[PDB]
Amino acid sequence: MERVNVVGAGLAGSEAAWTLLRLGVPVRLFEMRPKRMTPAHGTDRFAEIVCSNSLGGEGETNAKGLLQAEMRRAGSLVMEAADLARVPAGGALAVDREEFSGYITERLTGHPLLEVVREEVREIPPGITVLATGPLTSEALAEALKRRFGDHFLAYYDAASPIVLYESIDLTKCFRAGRYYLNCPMTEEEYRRFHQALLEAQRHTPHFEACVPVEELARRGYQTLLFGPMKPVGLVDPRTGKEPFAVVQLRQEDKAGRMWSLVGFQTGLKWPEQKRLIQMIPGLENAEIVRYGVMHRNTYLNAPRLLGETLEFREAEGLYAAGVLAGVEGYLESAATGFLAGLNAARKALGLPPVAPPEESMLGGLVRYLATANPEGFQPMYANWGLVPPVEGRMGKKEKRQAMYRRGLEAFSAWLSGLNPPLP
Ligand SMILES: Cc1cc2nc3c(=O)[nH]c(=O)nc-3n(C[C@H](O)[C@H](O)[C@H](O)COP(=O)(O)OP(=O)(O)OC[C@H]3O[C@@H](n4cnc5c(N)ncnc54)[C@H](O)[C@@H]3O)c2cc1C
Ligand SMILES: N[C@@H](CCC(=O)N[C@@H](CS)C(=O)NCC(=O)O)C(=O)O
Ligand SMILES: [Mg+2]
Repeated sequence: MERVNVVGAGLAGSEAAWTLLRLGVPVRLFEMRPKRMTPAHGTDRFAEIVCSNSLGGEGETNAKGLLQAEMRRAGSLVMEAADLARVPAGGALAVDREEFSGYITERLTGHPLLEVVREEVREIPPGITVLATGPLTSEALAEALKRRFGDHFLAYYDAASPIVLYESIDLTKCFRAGRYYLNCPMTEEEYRRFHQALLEAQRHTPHFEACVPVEELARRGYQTLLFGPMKPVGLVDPRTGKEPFAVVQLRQEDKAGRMWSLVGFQTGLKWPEQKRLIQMIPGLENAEIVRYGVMHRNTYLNAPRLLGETLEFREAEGLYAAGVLAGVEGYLESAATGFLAGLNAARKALGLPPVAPPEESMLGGLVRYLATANPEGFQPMYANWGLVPPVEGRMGKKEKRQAMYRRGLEAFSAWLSGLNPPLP
């Protein structure tokens, strides 16, 4: 029988396959494990959880909590598995990893319309196909993607800097300018405090070579950051009429301008340390960090250059990407993009046009960011409140988040209800 190809049976591919199957579209699910393992995997199971067993905070104040709720409403297999494999984790949804992957593997393998092929896919399959090969996408397939779409549009590591919410910046301590960006000028004493704090800050341990984490630049000498990302070259501080001693620059990442990254602040610091350090920067004393910096091995595509919000390749009809390969980060985000890619692939198989959830929903905010974010040096994205529209008002952050949760979940549910054919 004719089948939609799903390449990779991780978080994204498992959900993509389930979505296709639910809509009555047969699937050919390729998985190279166990005979070819990635450096992080150890089993033959679909949707193996390779690290932490947390799927994110569940609260109505948590962006991941909204995405969890949306995925339940969608009938996600990953959420079913998580709900059944739930273990205690202080506010987070966390799972017994073996019960989680076991349930997913059983439900998929037992479906009459699923064929499993245990092989490494080395070339882009023809026909309707979802690619979901993850952060450790095999070398051969990565090479195939570079050949087809361009060497510069696939990355092997992320090197993300922190991103803050624009409204949380104190603009009285910044100036907008390009050399000769938002610029946060610093005095020599402020730089010295910041540099010293970087020397001692707690950092994660690796499991890049000209891309050096800022905390490591600090360790390589007092001058290093001043020659690098904190250089004031070509800038004039309107307050002094002179070149500032040092600056931190921020650049706009999203179309809406809610999300601004610290330029050149790639980092492997622990997240609480990043927050402490960031709030030492003039203008950022009360900054809300919506995406923390990270430095790791991570194969992914330039989503804004290559993908629509539908997760279909702009220049390859009926080809889709999901999961980390598509430019997201996180087990849940990967499953959720798998759902959407599978939905659109199923619709394609049925001769129907693709869909995408609304901007108010977390999944919608995420995929719309993938399609429209700044393409230059594009880095992966996880679920956060910067991705959806604000809730206007002067209520506190907790309340705004609760309002965003309710609004988003309702918007997502209405979107689901409008789908034809419906998810049964
Ligand atoms: C070391 C490490 C730790 C992580 N820790 C966390 C964490 O704590 N929390 C979190 O939310 N996320 C974590 N992730 C990030 C990410 O959310 C997970 O990697 C998540 O599983 C991504 O889902 P995915 O479906 O995109 O990829 P995966 O789940 O990795 O699935 C990809 C699948 O494709 C297969 N494959 C690859 N190439 C081919 C090929 N050419 N042919 C056939 N099959 C192929 C792989 O064997 C794999 O089964 C971690 C990732 C890594 C690498
Ligand atoms: N990860 C992508 C995007 C580019 C990238 O990661 N650049 C780094 C170089 S050190 C960067 O500046 N990170 C900090 C930031 O994005 O501001 C790539 O390998 O092509
Ligand atoms: Mg960046």
